[PDB]
Amino acid sequence: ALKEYQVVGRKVPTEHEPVPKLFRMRLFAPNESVAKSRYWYFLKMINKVKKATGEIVAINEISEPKPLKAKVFGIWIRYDSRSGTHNMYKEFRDTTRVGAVEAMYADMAARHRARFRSIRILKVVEVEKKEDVRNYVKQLLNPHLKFPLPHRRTGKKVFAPHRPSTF
Amino acid sequence: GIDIERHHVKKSQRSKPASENVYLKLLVKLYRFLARRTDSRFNKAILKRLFQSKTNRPPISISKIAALTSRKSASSQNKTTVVVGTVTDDERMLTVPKLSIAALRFTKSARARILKAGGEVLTLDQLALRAPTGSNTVLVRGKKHAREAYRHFGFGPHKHKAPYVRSEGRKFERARGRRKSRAFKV
Amino acid sequence: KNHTNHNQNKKAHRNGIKRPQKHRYDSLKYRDAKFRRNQKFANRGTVEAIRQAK
Amino acid sequence: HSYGIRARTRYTFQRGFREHGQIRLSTYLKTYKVGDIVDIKVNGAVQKGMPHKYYHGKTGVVYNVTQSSVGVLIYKVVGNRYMEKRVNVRIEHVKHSKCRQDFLDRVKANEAKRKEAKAQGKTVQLRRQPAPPAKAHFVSTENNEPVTLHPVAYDTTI
Amino acid sequence: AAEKKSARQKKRELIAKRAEAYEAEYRAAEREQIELARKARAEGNYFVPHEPKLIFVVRIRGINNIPPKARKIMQLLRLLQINNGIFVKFNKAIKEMLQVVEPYVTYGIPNHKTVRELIYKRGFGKVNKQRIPLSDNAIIEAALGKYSILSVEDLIHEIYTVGPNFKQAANFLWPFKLSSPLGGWRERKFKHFIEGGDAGKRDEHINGLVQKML
RNA sequence: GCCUCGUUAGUACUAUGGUUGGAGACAACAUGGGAAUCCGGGGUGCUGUAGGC
RNA sequence: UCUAGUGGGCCAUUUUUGGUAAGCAGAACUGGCGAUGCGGGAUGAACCGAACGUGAGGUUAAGGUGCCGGAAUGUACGCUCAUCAGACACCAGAAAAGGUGUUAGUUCGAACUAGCCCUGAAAAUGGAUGGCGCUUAAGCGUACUACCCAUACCUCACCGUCUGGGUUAAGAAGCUCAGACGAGUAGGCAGGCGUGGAGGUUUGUGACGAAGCCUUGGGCGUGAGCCUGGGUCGAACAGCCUCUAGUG
RNA sequence: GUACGUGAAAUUGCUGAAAGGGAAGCAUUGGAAAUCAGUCUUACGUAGGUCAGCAUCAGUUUUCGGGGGCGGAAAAAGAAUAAGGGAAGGUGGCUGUUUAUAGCCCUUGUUGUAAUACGUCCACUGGGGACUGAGGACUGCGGCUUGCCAAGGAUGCUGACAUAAUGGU
Repeated sequence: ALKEYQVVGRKVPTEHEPVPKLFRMRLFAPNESVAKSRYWYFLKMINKVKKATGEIVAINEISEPKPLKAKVFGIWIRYDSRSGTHNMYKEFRDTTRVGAVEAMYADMAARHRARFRSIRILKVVEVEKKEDVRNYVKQLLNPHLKFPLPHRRTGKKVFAPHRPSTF
Repeated sequence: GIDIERHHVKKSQRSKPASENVYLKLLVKLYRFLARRTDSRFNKAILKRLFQSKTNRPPISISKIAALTSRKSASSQNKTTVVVGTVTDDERMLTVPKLSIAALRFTKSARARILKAGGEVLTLDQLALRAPTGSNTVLVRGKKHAREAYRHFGFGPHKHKAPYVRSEGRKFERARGRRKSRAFKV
Repeated sequence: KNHTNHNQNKKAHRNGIKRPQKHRYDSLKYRDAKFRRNQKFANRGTVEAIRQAK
Repeated sequence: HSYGIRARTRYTFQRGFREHGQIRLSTYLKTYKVGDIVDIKVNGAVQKGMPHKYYHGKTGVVYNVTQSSVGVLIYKVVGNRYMEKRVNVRIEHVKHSKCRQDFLDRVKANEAKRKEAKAQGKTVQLRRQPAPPAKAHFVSTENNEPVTLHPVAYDTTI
Repeated sequence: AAEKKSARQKKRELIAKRAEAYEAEYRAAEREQIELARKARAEGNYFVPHEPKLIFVVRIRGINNIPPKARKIMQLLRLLQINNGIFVKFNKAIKEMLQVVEPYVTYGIPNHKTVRELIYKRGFGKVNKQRIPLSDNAIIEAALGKYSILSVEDLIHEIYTVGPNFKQAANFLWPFKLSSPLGGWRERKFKHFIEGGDAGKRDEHINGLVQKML
């Protein structure tokens, strides 16, 4: 169960840098500890800050403003493979950014055998215009959507007396 | 599983005398009670020295007791001397001063000289009556390393200890490794 | 196997790498001879002068 | 193997780059007393009085002083014990330990603080303490608004 | 007869009022952090909370296949056994000790409930080098009374707030002998807490683990 | 040329960790430590004793 | 201070040398096996977890929960169809390059790029994801719960060892209180059991059955052992304190 | 009974019992069958054999439920109700449009000190099950009101059988 965290931090002030800059990141992590770890992971690759010489100035858990509204999310990711030369854009339709990232992680692991360590999320954006939207996502956006219920295997109830109807 | 250095660690101590002397055990039994019913370090040390063995209880001498009790400042006065061991005579001193000694054993010469010249000889139980807490008592020890074994302990290169040799002479561990004329001296 | 140093550090630390006992006074012998000679005379006068003062 | 005195001393007894030539004379103008804690750094130019390569970088206490050398006592691990090694090392291969001088300076300061504390009737804690966790503090955002960062897309620089 | 009961009746109330004062201090500190955070949110700035001075460390690994340096440090931490817990005063020296033995122990920030129930249910004192349970205030007074620590609540206050006598209080407390966690560990126990394991620093998550072991 | 600061760069490298990935080569991640060249800016002796002016 | 055994090692992590390579030879650091059971990896000396007194209860580790087999034929999202698929680290082995196989991506229909499958792939008794079997899996990748259980952890009882504290009112060599702890080859030490003979002792047992022997009888001790009922038997034997040895 | 005191084991025959689908032996747990001791019966209402059931407690532990404090964007939402904005995967209407004969999205106000979820805490509380009962006059630390107490380790109320029932071999 991932969570979106706003992580704001800065390096500790020094004589060379009396007023260091505050940097903020939106990143998805199961808990605040991993969120701070990923923040230092991204800040370390870019802007010469350790965990030791820096500090987390703010931690916040962001919830979905509209968790009951269906939305389309376009996610840009960096994918590291056995070759490791990859950028991807994928689209997922659901009601929250957290769920879209979770569905992205499951889909990315299923289709490319990519792990949480291999994937870094470039950006998650809400696509509002239908024209801006993946073919499968568009054809879910079809106004006249209707389809039959897919198979769903329907206490212990072994040794049923009658053959199932399954329809 | 526990990360402990050593398990069930007895250190070194003796809890009772290895001697099967009935009278020594009677004295030990007295000083067991005295040590644990008084706060006297004297009684505890007497109990420990009763447990000690013959090599750990060297004999003390009349003159050594006189020497230690007549040390300028001293203030040994009439304070009783206590030694857990044998008091041997010293023939070399021709006059024995008036002394009071409590000891396990007095040699016949030492006891006669002490009584003939001045003071008194006491046993450790009589000391337990006069000074049950060991107050105003000069506790003394014999020279532990005056024993012949220590003349040999620690022998080695450039240690100046006595080698174990069957005879003394020019033929007995004196040539090679003992002088520069035969190879080296070690 | 002709040589190895595998179990040796373990054997060392079982009784520990023990340090020699520290003594306040080290031999003035085994030092410089001229200093040793004068320190004998300096010590001899010091103990006598302490005795005289006492 | 060869087991000479200066075996495998090519880099440790070598004089530093652009540091060759003549030894500075503040080395000879220094005074050493018994009890001084000194470092050994074998100067390769002076071959007389060179301690063995083990003692390069080793720190010990002075025990003897001669006309041109210093006796340094060093504890060397030999099997399962430290053994006292008394090397007669020339003063060129010797320098005073700044750690000892820092300690003596700290001792003088501590006595000074104790005297002023006694005079004022106060108690001063003279023990050093390790670095504590940071205190609670406010961080102002005025003219320092946070900049939201995203990981950069992968690209082939070369 | 009644002289003793009156004098101890006085002593017991001294314990009661100090316990009341300590609880008031806990409530005030908790409120102040909340209000300071609320002020920062309202004014748009950021309030960095005080970093923890107190750390609880649980030894999660057994006593087999350990390097000498980690084995030495855990011995210095008095973590001789698996599932053993200790309170630590957190500073620079301790931080780099826990860094070395991080693959072998987990640690975090204890809360008031964790400290209280650890000392109440698993509280044993080191009385004459013996593991004596803290079932009476006389036991704590006879050992820590020279530091004005007379009661269980005084010991809890010293441990929680890291008082001037924290070393004596911590060394008085026997290393807590915690049970196996009810509900289990994570799937893999010897990864770091960050990568899905249970070893390493876990910050506020040590409290749930301790309540699993209590 | 040399000396210093920044850049290089939290880069290369590295201690620890995994029943991580990969046939392997090797790589990623976790808790830590952390360079060097190129390049750009600044600098081009300071000071002690005894004296003379 | 005195002395034993040892002075054939081996494996793994990582670094590294000789070597075509090797279950090869050689080293460095640490951990192990040797000397070590237990849980797990079907099976294995060093792999994983955990190191062991006798037990009761609880809970976990590693690893697992279709059946063999204790434990969800659980949850969520996909991928895969294999004309001899795949199925868990070490590990008991396969590569380049392709495949109108298919699922997703990248950039201007074309190329690439990945994940799985197939091809490349090929032996000799009949047989091995351990087996049975398994295809919206009981295969693979990810996520989340519940569950199962080690001699590990926790509480408790008991044994022993060690340590600490009491005890002149209690074979004081006794009694009593508390805490920690418990693997082991070579080896060291300690306390005990058994055998023949000697001194002392017990108003000791014995032809109304000693010793010995047989026993699907009973009893004691962690054990070496000891006692006893019944049967046989016919001349001697034992307890305790010490001495001794051709003593198991 | 001279093949002669005692007469062991290996091994052998007979008898009784039992077991057995390509070894056997062993360990652990219980069943079955055979076998057997202890205990009891008494002693002084009192106490007493074996085995069960329940209650009230103590230790340990597991599993469900309720109530409350507090924290976050002083949750996000949402509902209801006032402004304005935008539109569609375009409804009534007429492919195109802007709430009408469906509605939706965005912002603000309000109802609001909203609720819930989550987190955390309660020296707040209700159940169910399991194992254990070490110690043996008095002391101690506490609560109550001197007595009492769930407070320095199980007692109480009963029943069945007194049996091979428990237990052992």
